[PDB]
Amino acid sequence: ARGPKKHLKRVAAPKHWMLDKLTGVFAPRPSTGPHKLRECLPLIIFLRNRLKYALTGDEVKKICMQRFIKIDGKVRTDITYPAGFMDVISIDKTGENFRLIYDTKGRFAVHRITPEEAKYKLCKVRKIFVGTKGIPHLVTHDARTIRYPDPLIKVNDTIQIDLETGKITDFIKFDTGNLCMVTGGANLGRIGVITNRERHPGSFDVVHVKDANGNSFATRLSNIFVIGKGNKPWISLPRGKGIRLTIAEERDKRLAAKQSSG
Amino acid sequence: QLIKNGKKITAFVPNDGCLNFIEENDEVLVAGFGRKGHAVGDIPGVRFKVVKVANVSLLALYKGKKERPR
Amino acid sequence: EKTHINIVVIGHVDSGKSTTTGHLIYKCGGIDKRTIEKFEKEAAEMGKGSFKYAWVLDKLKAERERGITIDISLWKFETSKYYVTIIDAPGHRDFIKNMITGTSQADCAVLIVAAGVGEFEAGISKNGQTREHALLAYTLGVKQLIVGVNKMDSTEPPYSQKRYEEIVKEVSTYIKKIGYNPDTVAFVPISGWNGDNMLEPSANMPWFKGWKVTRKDGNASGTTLLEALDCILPPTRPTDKPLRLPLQDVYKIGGIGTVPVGRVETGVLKPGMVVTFAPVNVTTEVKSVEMHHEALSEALPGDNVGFNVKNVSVKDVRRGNVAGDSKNDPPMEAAGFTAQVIILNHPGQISAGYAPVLDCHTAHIACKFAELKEKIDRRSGKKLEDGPKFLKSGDAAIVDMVPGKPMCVESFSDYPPLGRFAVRDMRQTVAVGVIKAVDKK
Amino acid sequence: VHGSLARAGKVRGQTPKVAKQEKKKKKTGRAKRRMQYNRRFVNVVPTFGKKKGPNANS
Amino acid sequence: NDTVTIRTRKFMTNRLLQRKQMVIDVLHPGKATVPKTEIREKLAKMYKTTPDVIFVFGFRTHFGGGKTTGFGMIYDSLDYAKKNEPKHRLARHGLYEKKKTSRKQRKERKNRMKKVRGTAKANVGAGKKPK
Amino acid sequence: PVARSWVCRKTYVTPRRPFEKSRLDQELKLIGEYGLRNKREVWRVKFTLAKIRKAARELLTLDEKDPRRLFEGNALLRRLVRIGVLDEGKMKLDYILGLKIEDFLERRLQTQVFKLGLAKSIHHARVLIRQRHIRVRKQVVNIPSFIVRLDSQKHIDFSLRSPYGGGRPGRVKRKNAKKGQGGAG
RNA sequence: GUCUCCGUAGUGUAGCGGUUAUCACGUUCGCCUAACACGCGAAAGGUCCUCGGUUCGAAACCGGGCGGAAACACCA
RNA sequence: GGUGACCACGGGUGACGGGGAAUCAGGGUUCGAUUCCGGAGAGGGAGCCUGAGAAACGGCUACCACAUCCAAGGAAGGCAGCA
RNA sequence: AAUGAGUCCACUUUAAAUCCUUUAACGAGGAUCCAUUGGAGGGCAAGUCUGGUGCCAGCAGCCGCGGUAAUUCCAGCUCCAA
Ligand SMILES: [Mg+2]
Ligand SMILES: [Mg+2]
Ligand SMILES: [Mg+2]
Ligand SMILES: [Mg+2]
Ligand SMILES: [Mg+2]
Ligand SMILES: [Mg+2]
Ligand SMILES: [Mg+2]
Repeated sequence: ARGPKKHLKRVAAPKHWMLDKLTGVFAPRPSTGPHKLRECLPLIIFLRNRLKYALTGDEVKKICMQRFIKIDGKVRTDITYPAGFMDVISIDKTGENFRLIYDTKGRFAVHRITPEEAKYKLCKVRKIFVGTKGIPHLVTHDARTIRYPDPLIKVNDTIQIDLETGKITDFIKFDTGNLCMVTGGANLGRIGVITNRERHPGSFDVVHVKDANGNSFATRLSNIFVIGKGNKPWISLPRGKGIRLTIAEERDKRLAAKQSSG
Repeated sequence: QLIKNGKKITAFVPNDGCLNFIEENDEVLVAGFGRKGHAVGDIPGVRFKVVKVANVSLLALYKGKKERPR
Repeated sequence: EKTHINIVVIGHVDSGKSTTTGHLIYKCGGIDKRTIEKFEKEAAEMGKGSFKYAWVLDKLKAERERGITIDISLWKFETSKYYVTIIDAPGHRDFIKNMITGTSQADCAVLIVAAGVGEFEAGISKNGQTREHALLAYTLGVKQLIVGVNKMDSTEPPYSQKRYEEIVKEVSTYIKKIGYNPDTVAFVPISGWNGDNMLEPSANMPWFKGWKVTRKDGNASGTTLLEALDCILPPTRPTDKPLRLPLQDVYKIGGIGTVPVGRVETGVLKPGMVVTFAPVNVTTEVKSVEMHHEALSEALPGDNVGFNVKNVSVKDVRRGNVAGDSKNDPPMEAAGFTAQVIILNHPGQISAGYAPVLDCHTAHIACKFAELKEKIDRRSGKKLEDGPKFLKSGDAAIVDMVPGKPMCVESFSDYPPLGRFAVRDMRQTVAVGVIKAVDKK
Repeated sequence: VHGSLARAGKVRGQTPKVAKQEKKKKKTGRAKRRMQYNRRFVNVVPTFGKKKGPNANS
Repeated sequence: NDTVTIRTRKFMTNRLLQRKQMVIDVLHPGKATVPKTEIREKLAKMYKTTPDVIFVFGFRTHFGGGKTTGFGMIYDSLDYAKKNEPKHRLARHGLYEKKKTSRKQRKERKNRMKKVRGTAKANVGAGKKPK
Repeated sequence: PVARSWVCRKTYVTPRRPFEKSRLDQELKLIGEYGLRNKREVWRVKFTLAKIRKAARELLTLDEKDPRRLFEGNALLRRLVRIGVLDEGKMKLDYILGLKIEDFLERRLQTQVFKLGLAKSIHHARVLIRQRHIRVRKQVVNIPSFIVRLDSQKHIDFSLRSPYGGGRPGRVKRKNAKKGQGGAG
């Protein structure tokens, strides 16, 4: 190509978007933003396929342009704005708030939250550097950068960013024994406790995490988001508590649900 | 003589009275004669057979299902 | 809206046939002065400057270098009343087959004889072609025509009375003999090479006071060619009759493919239904239709149009084929046909097995007389006797013939523009007649 | 050429032309399968013949 | 009319488009597919509204007759219905007119107007002559 | 470019060698007994049984207690008992290999209506199903090869619009009635 | 469409305005063999591509049309 | 100096590469121009302006090959886009 | 007695249509509203039937058939395969 691409084929779209095949040839193609397009949920499919508030891209465009969609405390009129991980979606006209969190199957779930919980938001710091006049800076997992953080905050820690101010209220150090969530790879969406961290210089650090039920897995360091102090989460966990259960104990859960409902 | 590449071949005319449907300067379609460039049966050195003549099938002309283009 | 009329031009070799129509097309505004001067300069080198107006119709380079018309050709122009097109004739003993195609695709005609001494006498004679042309016009269906005498400028004295009268009376009595009405036909004196008496009355000759013409529809008075042709009879249109269309030619136009060209006789042709060509028996959807490089939504009868057809090649459809709608009755190949004929002149007797060439509309096919049924009196269709054994000139008979080559014909009782035919041999029209009964394959 | 093509189509020319008999239509599909199953699976013959074929020319 | 029944399901309301939308199924045991007009006022009686804000479409009938299923859309106000609803459904109810030329002709006019530069009267006269 | 799918597969496999008496006779016997149209719709059920047997053999090659083997074995046995070709108590991968295409052909709707007695013969059953007279639960089925599950076994019944359940007699019946009233006053 | 040439048994062609023949043949029949092979002798085979004209008469002299073999153009 | 019988280098390809497709005991043998990813090209080469991004061709310049109009002074082209 | 394949009203579909699914009214007794394509020596399921031809025409993937009594050509009838 002679320049950047601005189309996204329907079948080449990310799997977790859960887009079918027969509805179209193209995919939303999210605009550039705080999150990469591989792990973002554009508002068009969030409001058309996850909530069914809209039947068409035109209807979700009307909803967006009427300025009801507030993301992270700011109104976004972009139809294809990349929402991403744990950005608070706020609709004040219908009076509910959403937190965008992966489920046990590594897909963004429709997670409803109270306004007082929605007022804050967790972020994973991605780099800490000192800039001119000796001013410390902090770049989170979003594109959000802030000045003058707590000097105790190190790389790949978690910070509590209260909305409408953007400042830090609290933070969780990346330490052994802290509740985390996997934000990439096969274990995407699994909640557990940091148990071990082996570090390979010149390469990727591998962290071993054990969940509540005792199923211990591992993942790369860059795919980890600390979400709680020790074991109590600082956010509202979705249904299933991020406990991935295999198909063997999923099928009988389905059968028990059918028996109870029938 | 084939239209492409001008090569001259000999092609069998495969039924009882299908030679009379063939006159000079006809445009015939020729296919292989059965075994991949090898002669078949008692016909020496003949590896092709006529399927159509003047864009009408020899089978159609033999069964009388349609007529020569008069 | 405005009605379209086809006018053909018949005459002799070097009779001003193309010169006067070049003047006419320039003066009415078909071409421009720059183009006609370009024709003059092109004629200047090889000295055929007398035919710089003839080259408007003589589009062929062989036509230009030989000074004679080989094939018929078409032009369009708009008069003050309606829309007309014009076809030239070759005007030669050899190209009778070429000119009869144009005269067949005709609603009306004009006949040209040079007024000079030494040309009119050869023009109207046994070897003359004016007789043949006027005969074949009525034979093929030219109901009304006009006559314009040309090149009286070369007469001595130029533009005279008695020279005009001695020839208009001769042609009037000849067309009275053949069937035409001298009262109906208008007589126009024109000086072609000088370009006189087309738009305004030329004051060099005041002895001509204008013609008065009478006809069953009405009466008219004329002083110029335009005034003559602005009062012609509008022919009827067999729109209700199913589509029939002889094909004057077939072209391979770059970018659009095979376009047959012919004059719509019966029915209305519009892009959007399948048609069938009779002699070749091919079925094809029409893609577009067009007259004079201008698109038409419908092709009314009497329209000389080129129509574009799909998924066929130029070799499949040739000259003389007739097309018709497949949804209506499709025209198709005829094994034989019965005709009421009138033999005109033949040095010998006509018997069974005689194979002259029958020229019907656009097709020109040799037909072999299968047998003779009966002889017919010249008038009233009177039965004379059964099973003739020989035929002579000035006699009428019922003859059944089969064309050697495949040919589609129509009975005159059904398709009058297709039932007319002529018979040609030894460069004279041996027989003329119509078709009565046709069998189908 | 040796000149032996003139005999082309000789026998197909000399063959006398006998017309096809006009006969009743044959059932097709499931009915045909039913008929030919009934003919050769449900029938009893007391005659000898050592299981003679279906197109026996008796 | 004697035996025709509307049933609603997957009912929900969204203030974002100021409407209530659902998927409906109507049972016509021995009759053809019930006309959208008839569903309109029948559902209007069902929801105590008027049969001019009611919007239904997508009615496909199950094999063997009987049930047919479509998507029902009702608004709080006709101005909102005019505002956020497709023009083809508005034209189906007659509230919108699509009296306009062909796409081919529109492209022809655009390309011809490209040939005329700047000049207002010639740019507007570009499509006047070749109709 | 296009938004089609073109995901398709054949449902049958032709036999390896044609013109063998044993196979021809056995296939014709099944066709005649089950009222099948052609050899293709017995090759189809043969192919389905072949796929089932191949999956079962592949699962049996896996080690016992292997979770993939357990999960897919229970799923396959559940589907087999749902279609009813297998007994509910015979929940073993071994018993899948003991199945025959007669078990699958017996579960067709065409055979099911004949066994229930809604038709006087298997061919009468096939034509009755094709002419929209038989319904399952509430949906009418005009497919003879409709595999009948055990729960849908009891709900097979005449169609309500057919001239065997509700009213509305046939076109020839109504023509005969109008001829009767036109001939006899 | 125009122009140039050719068209006699089935192929190879003699031929005269007053006779279209043969030849290598091709075919058939006798001629020897179970079948052949070789070999001997006879017959058929023509609207002279077709149609007409000139002539007392034409295949041939001419006018066409047809088919084949060459060329030139022909763009609603 | 560097590379080569562990096949360099050269040549051929009826070679765009891959995900994949056919066949099907197991192992394999053929096919993948073709809707997804990546590359290349816009008649053949070549050189550029603009712009963040082009050696762009539904941008320009030149040559070659085809080819349109012309009042013969000039002018205008690029369907391996949809038809 | 039962149905469609067709005609065909309306609904439905759809940007607008079309098609499908609904549903009126016609619509089957050679139900002529007509199933074909290849074969019948063997391989390989199916005829030592009848009539022509007579090493000719032709068939035949391979063995092979045909020279006057052809299970193999050309046809009729009858069978076989899908
Ligand atoms: Mg290549
Ligand atoms: Mg590829
Ligand atoms: Mg690509
Ligand atoms: Mg490029
Ligand atoms: Mg820019
Ligand atoms: Mg370039
Ligand atoms: Mg036989």
